[PDB]
Amino acid sequence: NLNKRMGDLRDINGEAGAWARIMSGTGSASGGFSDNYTHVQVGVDKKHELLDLFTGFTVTHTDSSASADVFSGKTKSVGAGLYASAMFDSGAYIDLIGKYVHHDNEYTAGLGTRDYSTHSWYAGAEAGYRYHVTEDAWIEPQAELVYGSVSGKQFLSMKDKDYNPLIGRTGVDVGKSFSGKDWKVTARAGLGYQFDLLANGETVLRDASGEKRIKGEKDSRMLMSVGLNAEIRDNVRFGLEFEKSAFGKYNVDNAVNANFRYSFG
Repeated sequence: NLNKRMGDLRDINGEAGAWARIMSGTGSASGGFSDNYTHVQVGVDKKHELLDLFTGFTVTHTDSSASADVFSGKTKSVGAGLYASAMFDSGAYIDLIGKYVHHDNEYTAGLGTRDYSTHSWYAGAEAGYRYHVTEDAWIEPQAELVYGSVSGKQFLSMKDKDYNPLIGRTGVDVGKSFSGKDWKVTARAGLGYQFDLLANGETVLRDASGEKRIKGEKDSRMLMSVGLNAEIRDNVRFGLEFEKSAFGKYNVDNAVNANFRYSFG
């Protein structure tokens, strides 16, 4: 999610950029499963013209816990990744990101509390298009597809089990702005649908990793979100979002996301 990882990127003056995100959240699936997590991230990039092509590196850290009827667990996770965000002046945008995540990994509880480690590769694409009804108000249909190569664990003892999540999203966001000569603030809200297909699949164990959160390999949610894009003078932007989902086998019950962007050059 480009807006959630980063912000509003439109018409940033200044070729350099640094940023930082925090996402806290909580969700729940079946068999008494529920999780909570705090995800902290940071990144740096260089904006190009031609066409606003932001391109950078990012590092992530995720403290995560989870509990079912069969276990409690915890997972500390660390990640890195490259991104390219194309903000067209026509209103269209494309966002490409590729990241690696390393989870290590506590599960309890046969017998034993079990310390172990897993990882994943993820490649993401997002395309969208902001159409302005008025200068104050716009509508933005969005689509994003994420494909991954997780090597996690299956089931006593834990043999490894590799699988390929495919997660798809389509939705629309609408926003209206308010502005001085310094400050800009865009209230926004969105609806959408999200699906994931966990290829191979049914036998992957559910831990505190945030990976498989479900029984089986298919799930579908309705996405609801509401948030702000703040804009202060020429360098500093920040943007908050609150999310929630419904009708899924797994469901986000709460989630907060803040961005913060110091843009310079």
